[PDB]
Order: sequence, then structure tokens, then C-alpha cells
Amino acid sequence: MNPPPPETSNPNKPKRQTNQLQYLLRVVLKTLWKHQFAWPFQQPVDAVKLNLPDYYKIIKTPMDMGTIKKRLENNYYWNAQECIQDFNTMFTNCYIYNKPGDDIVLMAEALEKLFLQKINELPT
Ligand SMILES: CCn1c2c(c(=O)[nH]c1=O)[C@H](c1ccc(C)cc1)C1=C(CN(CC3CCN(Cc4ccc([N+](=O)[O-])cc4)CC3)C1=O)N2
Ligand code: NA
Repeated sequence: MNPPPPETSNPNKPKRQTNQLQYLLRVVLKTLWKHQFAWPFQQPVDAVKLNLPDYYKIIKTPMDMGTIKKRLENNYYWNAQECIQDFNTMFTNCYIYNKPGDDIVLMAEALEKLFLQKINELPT
């Protein structure tokens, strides 16, 4: 079975709008979302439908760009650091669960290279 997916809204979580967060949504997420390698990462990992039965025995902090996209669009975050941490978690899960040189790890590295490309231009 799959665990419950990460929340994308919470009536008890304080939130802000900042230029850094606008940048993360409009530049970083939108650029990675359209990438030809984005598709494994655009929704929570369905370990049943994808035939990764051990996935959630290993990965205890799931994250994906579909969740991140909705958190940004819903204004879930307080600061840019929280959003970067979610991206970092997504990539980490891929590198931890899969083995070095796995095709999916090669995909994640290309997306991560682009992610860092855009973060290097994050505004003040
Ligand atoms: C980030 C999580 N994640 C992932 C995977 C993983 O390995 N590790 C992870 O962490 C898996 C993975 C993703 C990409 C690549 C290049 C290799 C493996 C993996 C995903 C998504 N998905 C969808 C399909 C599954 C069906 N198809 C074979 C296939 C084709 C056609 C037919 N038909 O025509 O009928 C039948 C069967 C291969 C891909 C995966 O396979 N996510
Ligand atoms: Na911020």
C-alpha cells in the first residue's frame, strides 16, 4: 500500500509570499516541471502501481514535485528554505532508494543540475 501523501495545505501552518518563493515557483519549478526527465517526479511515488514494493520501507520522508508545485501554488511555505528542503528531499530519496548509475538516478542528476543552475540565480 501507499502511505498518505504529504499535505499541500494546512490551516494551522503560517505562510508568506516572498520574491524568493515567487522565484522558486515561476522559475525553478516551472523549468524543472517541463523537463523531459520530470515525469517520474511529478507525483507521489505509487509504490504499488510502479512495482517498487520496498520503496516506503526505505524512504520515510516522501516528496515529489507535484506536492511541491501545489505547496507553492497554495502558498503553503513560510520561506524559500522550506521549499528548497522539499526539492532536496525529493532528490535525496531517489539517490537513497536507487543504486548509483540507475537510469532514474541519471535522470535525477540532470534535473538536479538544472535545479542548482536556477538556485544559483535566486534573488535577494
Ligand atoms: C522517482 C521514483 N522512482 C521511479 C523508478 C525507480 O526505479 N526508482 C524510483 O525511485 C522507476 C523508473 C523510472 C524511470 C526509469 C528510466 C527507470 C525506472 C519508475 C518510476 C515511474 N515508472 C513508470 C514506468 C513503468 C513501466 N515501464 C516499463 C513498461 C513500459 C511499457 C509498458 N507497456 O507498454 O505496456 C509496460 C511496462 C517503465 C517506466 C518507472 O518505471 N519512478
Ligand atoms: Na523567503
